[PDB]
Amino acid sequence: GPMDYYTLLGVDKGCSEDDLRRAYLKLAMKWHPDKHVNKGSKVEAEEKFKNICEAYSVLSDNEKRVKYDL
Repeated sequence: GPMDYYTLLGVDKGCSEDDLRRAYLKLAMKWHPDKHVNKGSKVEAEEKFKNICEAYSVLSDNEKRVKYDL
């Protein structure tokens, strides 16, 4: 299973959908492929960006979020 999605995004389990979006934008920008494409951090960032997008894709969906919380 995944490392916890909330912790990855730096949010608490009871945060709002807008909190999730703000955290996603901040962290996705940190690891954005357009920043890392010519650096040795390309691989690190690819993995982190992927996991950030996965965390947001689950937690931003009301039903998938409640299922994750079970």
